[PDB]
Amino acid sequence: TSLFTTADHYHTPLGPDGTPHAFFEALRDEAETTPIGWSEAYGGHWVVAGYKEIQAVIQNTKAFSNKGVTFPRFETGEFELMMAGQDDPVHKKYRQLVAKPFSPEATDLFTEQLRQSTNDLIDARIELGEGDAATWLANEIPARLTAILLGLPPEDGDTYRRWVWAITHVENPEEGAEIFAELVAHARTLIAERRTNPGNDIMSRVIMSKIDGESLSEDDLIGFFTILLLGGIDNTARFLSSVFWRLAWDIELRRRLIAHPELIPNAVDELLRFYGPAMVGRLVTQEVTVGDITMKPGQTAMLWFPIASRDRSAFDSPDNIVIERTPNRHLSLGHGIHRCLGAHLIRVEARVAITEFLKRIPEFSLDPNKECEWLMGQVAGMLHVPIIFPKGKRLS
Ligand code: HEM
Ligand SMILES: CC1(C)O[C@]2(C)CC[C@H]1CC2
Ligand SMILES: [Cl-]
Repeated sequence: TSLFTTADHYHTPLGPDGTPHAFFEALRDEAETTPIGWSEAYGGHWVVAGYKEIQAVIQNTKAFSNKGVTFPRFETGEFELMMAGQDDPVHKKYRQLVAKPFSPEATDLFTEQLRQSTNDLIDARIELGEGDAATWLANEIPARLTAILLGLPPEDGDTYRRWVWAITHVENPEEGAEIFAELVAHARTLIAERRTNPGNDIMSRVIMSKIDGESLSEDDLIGFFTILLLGGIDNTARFLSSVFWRLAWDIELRRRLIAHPELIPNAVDELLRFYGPAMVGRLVTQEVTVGDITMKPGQTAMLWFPIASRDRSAFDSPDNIVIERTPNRHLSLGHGIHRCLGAHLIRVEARVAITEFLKRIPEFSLDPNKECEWLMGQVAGMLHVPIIFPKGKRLS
């Protein structure tokens, strides 16, 4: 019996703690023998689980194309995910347009405003003694950030969340496509406004940009809007919700972060290794051999980062959250030419969120009368994390 045969990142067995980690640990064990295996799911595809096998695949851009970055393909109609869905040379030119606003110096500019935002969100319920850390905090922090990056109203998070649900999780394709079509309609109006009244945001930036002398098509612009919205509302919210869930029951990890705030950035990196939401696919475009296995053009390889992140040949004690772990070269943010554009920004965001939360609410736990829930998929993590805590005071 192999766990690869029915491996499916949208349908991962959950264990008693509520997470797929027991399943990930079992798959990791098997990957020591078979680091790449065939899955029967989605009509058949390769599941790449070993650390060095994922490295080999992801560096080999000649045989493995980012046209398969989402598998099954995300619902973005006729639009492509910019950067993430392209290969070089096209990929490099698009990414170059937004490197500056994602650079560490550019994104550090938001730290103090992320800190205020986190404290304001906390104020909303600190007096209540209860709340869903996902919906109340983890979702809202990146949504509000992302709205400001894109020059959108920050109070319309429920609209952006609905768009992201359509792209990734609605299963009736009619609803899926239709709601993505609503994103497109909003995106066009914003582009038209920024065209005439340009601002500081990243959208105005790409709208005014040029490649080889020429403006970006409206479709290219919509692709930029789309992938940026996905990074914030989806990946970051799921990551933070898993972190909040962990901090809720893991009283040992929590007291250490409270006592050693200087360890929080390194801890954020270890939490990324352990709770990294993401997997990505690659479309095989050339016959290629990786380890014992020969892949053919047209096949897809799914890079199961959470398994590689637990590889005993790449990490000592991989099943433990070791907050002082260095160098910690996990694959949660990718590697090589497609390496996460928002890497530094999420590190700031997580450091701020954790810092402020533990500062305001040092004592809290999972609500024993409400359920947690894990969202499965290409972006995976806690979706509901009901917590209780002693009633406290607003800063406002
Ligand atoms: C915890 C949060 C996040 C995680 C785990 C994550 C994960 C990843 C991964 C694994 C990749 C590599 C894709 C590949 O190899 O095909 C990637 C790329 C990318 N990410 Fe992130 N991401 C996060 C947040 C964000 C945010 C906040 C943004 C921007 C607002 C963002 C924007 C991008 C873009 C544009 C790419 C494509 C880069 C390229 O193709 O060169 N991500 N991300
Ligand atoms: C799943 C993953 C990693 O997140 C986004 C935002 C970046 C790359 C891919 C697809 C979209
Ligand atoms: Cl290690």
